[PDB]
Amino acid sequence: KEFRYRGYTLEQLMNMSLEELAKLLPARQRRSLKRGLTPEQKKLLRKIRLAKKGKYNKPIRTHCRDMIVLPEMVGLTIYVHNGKEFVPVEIKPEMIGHYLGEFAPTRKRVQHGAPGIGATRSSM
Amino acid sequence: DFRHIVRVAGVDLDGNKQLRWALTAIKGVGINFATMVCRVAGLDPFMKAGYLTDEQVKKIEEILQDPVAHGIPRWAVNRPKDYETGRDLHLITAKLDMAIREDIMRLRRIRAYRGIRHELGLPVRGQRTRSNFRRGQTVGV
RNA sequence: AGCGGGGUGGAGCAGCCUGGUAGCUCGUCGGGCUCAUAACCCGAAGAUCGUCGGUUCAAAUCCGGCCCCCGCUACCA
RNA sequence: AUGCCCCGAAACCCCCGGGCUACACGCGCGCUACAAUGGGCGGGACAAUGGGUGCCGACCCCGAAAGGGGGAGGUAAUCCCCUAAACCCGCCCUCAGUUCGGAUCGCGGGCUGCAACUCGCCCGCGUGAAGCUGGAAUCCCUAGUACCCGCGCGUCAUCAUCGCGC
Ligand code: MET
Ligand SMILES: [Mg+2]
Ligand SMILES: [Mg+2]
Ligand SMILES: [Mg+2]
Ligand SMILES: [Mg+2]
Ligand SMILES: [Mg+2]
Repeated sequence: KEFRYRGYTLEQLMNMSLEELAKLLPARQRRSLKRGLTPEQKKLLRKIRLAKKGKYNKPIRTHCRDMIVLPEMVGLTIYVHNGKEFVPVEIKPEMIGHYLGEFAPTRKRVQHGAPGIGATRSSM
Repeated sequence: DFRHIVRVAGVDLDGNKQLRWALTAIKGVGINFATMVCRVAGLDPFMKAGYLTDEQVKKIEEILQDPVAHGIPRWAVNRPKDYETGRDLHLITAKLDMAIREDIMRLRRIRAYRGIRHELGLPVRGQRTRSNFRRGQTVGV
């Protein structure tokens, strides 16, 4: 019942170089990592590593909806902007390889009301 | 010799069809993969399925168990780079169905966007929904 | 309590005597035609048949007891 | 371009993230089909208009494909895009929701870009929805015209079921 990503445990994924990890992700993530990180993602990664070291005991909030979830981010809680607010996301091991924005929906679910005037030919 | 019904891997096959088309009744085997397995097994793809012998059926099922080990390219299987073991696998029947169900369940557990779309029964791959994809009854004004 | 009658889409009848769709008018929803509304034309939803059995290859109704309803009469505590 | 009225430390000027892409439903214009006046596999034929230096790229090598690494010539009647499809020949299927149809979904591989989840395009294997010719109504067209078949340019870093042309 333990977690394995390609036959590797979480600890094995922890002790992997960034280039080595990219060979296990899908094509899109591998290309994105091969081209390097944007400066904003660099700042976010610095904050995450600082929090892991035992410092920065504050909520982590970000605008970087296109950041790829990495194995070293497992166990934290991140607040991703959805357009008007930061929603909390609890990172689980099975989230490796996905963008952050996948967990912060931007639109509200639709519940339809009664059709109005002009909705049909006879109602105009 | 001729048998009007032949059972392969738990599926009954027509005996009057060509082998390449007879094998497509198995869920998880298309026309191309069937031709590949027929050529690997050293059988004429155009032979009637009703002339098979027991050893040939055994060979075909063995090939279907582990196709990669028998010379089929790694890019022709229907589940390469498995999520758990990391190997290249080919699945048929029930195992295929439960693998797909497990993938969708994994998507749903983490509350990903595609998981919500699967739950609500809405298009997943970015289609527009204002005009088409209508399945219901007209509402009156 | 006795006698007679029938229960058929949301409404009103065919449908049983002569067995082969559950059919006919109104109604609800949608579309046509017109610059537009009314009139007019078209399509769809809606009664698995109100329970069992006998008949029949085939009916509900042909018949039978049950479900309740309707009408007339009897009925002096 | 411009009169009047308004805002004039915001209704002006920048940056980040969202939306214009939502979805019980009504409608317009189209594409793909409902198969033999066909589907698949191998082989054989014949164009025109246009465009190219922030670009078109022959030719060689690697890869199953999408693609990748070098790179002649071209500021162009000189080099390149550029050996079209419908059509013809041979074999399989024989009236069936099928060897018809290819919507929907799973896994994997790529390109453009500062960025691909919301929300891009391409490739391999798998899966296999409605649809068996369409009521009342209603549209276009008189000759190289209508029908059928592909191609070029515009938009354009990437993206054509569109517009204008051949
Ligand atoms: C009237 O006669 C009366 N007493 C009859 C019986 S009452 C239950
Ligand atoms: Mg009217
Ligand atoms: Mg729009
Ligand atoms: Mg086909
Ligand atoms: Mg996307
Ligand atoms: Mg047919």
